[PDB]
Amino acid sequence: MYVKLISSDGHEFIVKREHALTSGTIKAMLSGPGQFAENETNEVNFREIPSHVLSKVCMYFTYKVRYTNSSTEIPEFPIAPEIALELLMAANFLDC
Amino acid sequence: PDQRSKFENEEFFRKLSRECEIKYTGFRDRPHEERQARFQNACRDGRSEIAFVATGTNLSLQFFPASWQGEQRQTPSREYVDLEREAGKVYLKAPMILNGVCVIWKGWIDLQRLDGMGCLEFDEERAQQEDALAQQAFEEARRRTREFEDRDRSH
Amino acid sequence: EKMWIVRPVWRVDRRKIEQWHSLVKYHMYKGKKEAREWEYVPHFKVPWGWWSHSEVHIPLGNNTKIKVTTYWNLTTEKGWLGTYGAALAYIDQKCDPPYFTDIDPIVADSLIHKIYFPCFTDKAIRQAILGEKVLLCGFQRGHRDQVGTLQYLAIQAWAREQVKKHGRGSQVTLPSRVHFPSLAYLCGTLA
Amino acid sequence: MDVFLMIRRHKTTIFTDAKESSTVFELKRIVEGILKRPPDEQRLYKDDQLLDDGKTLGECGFTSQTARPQAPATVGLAFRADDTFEALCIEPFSSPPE
Repeated sequence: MYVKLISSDGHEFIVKREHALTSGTIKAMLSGPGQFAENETNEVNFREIPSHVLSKVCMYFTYKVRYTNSSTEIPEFPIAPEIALELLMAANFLDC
Repeated sequence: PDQRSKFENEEFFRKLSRECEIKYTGFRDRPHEERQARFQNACRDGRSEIAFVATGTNLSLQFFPASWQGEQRQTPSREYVDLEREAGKVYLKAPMILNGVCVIWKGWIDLQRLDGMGCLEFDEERAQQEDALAQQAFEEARRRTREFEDRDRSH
Repeated sequence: EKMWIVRPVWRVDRRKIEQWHSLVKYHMYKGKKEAREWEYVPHFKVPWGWWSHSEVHIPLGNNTKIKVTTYWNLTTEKGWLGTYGAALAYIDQKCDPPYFTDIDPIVADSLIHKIYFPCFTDKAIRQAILGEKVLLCGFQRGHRDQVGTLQYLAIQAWAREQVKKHGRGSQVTLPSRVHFPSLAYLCGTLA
Repeated sequence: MDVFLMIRRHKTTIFTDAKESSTVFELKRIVEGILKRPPDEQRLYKDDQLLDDGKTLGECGFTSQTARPQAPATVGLAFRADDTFEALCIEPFSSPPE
């Protein structure tokens, strides 16, 4: 199953549902007892996250899913300085 | 035990592969005929050490005479190094706990070339034998995060 | 009739052990005493071992410690001198026979950084966003066993720019020129 | 091996993966399951070149080293309008002022 993530400027990012569960914020929107139709929600609009940041975030999902149990060389995650601060805002707003 | 799953992946303990080629490093500058005698006498001599290096790394399985060296929880055995089984070869056995994963290492060295091979094996008995199930408390501390837990101080 | 004991041992240059011991002794006694709770055992007074050079005991949480054993006078490689080596252990003493496990260095560094060297604080993210000061986690070697949260990677990539740039600003204060003891450095033929 | 791709069309972006020696036509099948259009109605593009349905992903230039989770490779998508193709168009991301 795939879920859909809309950025602040309207860009649509479709990632695997299992990967999007990395974010703590996204997890509470997509999983739970089902009282609020979380297990039937497959689309999330982020007014808070621009597209160039949300694109980095979605890579981070697929990056954390592969190199999580492999004790092989964990590859460096490129974070350009211009995006550096802005990406921490999205990561704090999402993770945990 | 969840340790069996952590064995399935490749190179769970760094620099060590599930199968690997080993050499007898030692007296690298001396002639080969002298090395074959140095390694053969070392396995037989009563207070001699033999070590084998995994090729491409600086990681080594060090075999010690029990009467001259000890360790916290390592238990001496007489059959970990066996020569007189097969003429021209020497087999090796090494039980140890690597990253909370109980393993058994088995390998051999050719007496004329001083080269060999070996691979790891799972020891599900030692996992049951290890008490208090602190190996699952160990794995907890390995997955913990400290990056934002300390409380700031402004003075 | 000859019995053997086997333990995983990294083969390291003697120059590396001198560098590690000098760093451990500095941070327990003369520095800001970051490793003040560490314990150094000289070649004597160690439980008897021909090849035993020294032990370093780094206590952890819940009556647990890491033991770093250095070995000397190992099988010669070239010339006539004995080789040196290091072995890494995690020791849990709460159970009936102590729990003992050999660990690769990147794990040991990650376990040590849980408790000892300075990291990003509780308010680290808030202060960074608004322009306030913040400790920089001087021990980047610690965040290397497990793949870190995106909050860490973003703020650590952000620190590399505050250390790379003198004001042309200077929001956060620089790291110290005296490294911290790293087992990955001690056991690594890095270069 | 594993290749990590960004199938991009207009403002739509699909983060997915496939084997390095896998056909292009099967990739259109992954697109059909997500965006609900038969493969006969879609062109897949790598860089500035139309892709053959039979060619493997590795042959087209998607090696495990170029397409990685931290920096995926971009794959164009066209979604032919009914009775006629349309030009390839990939709207860019937002730029960060810094």
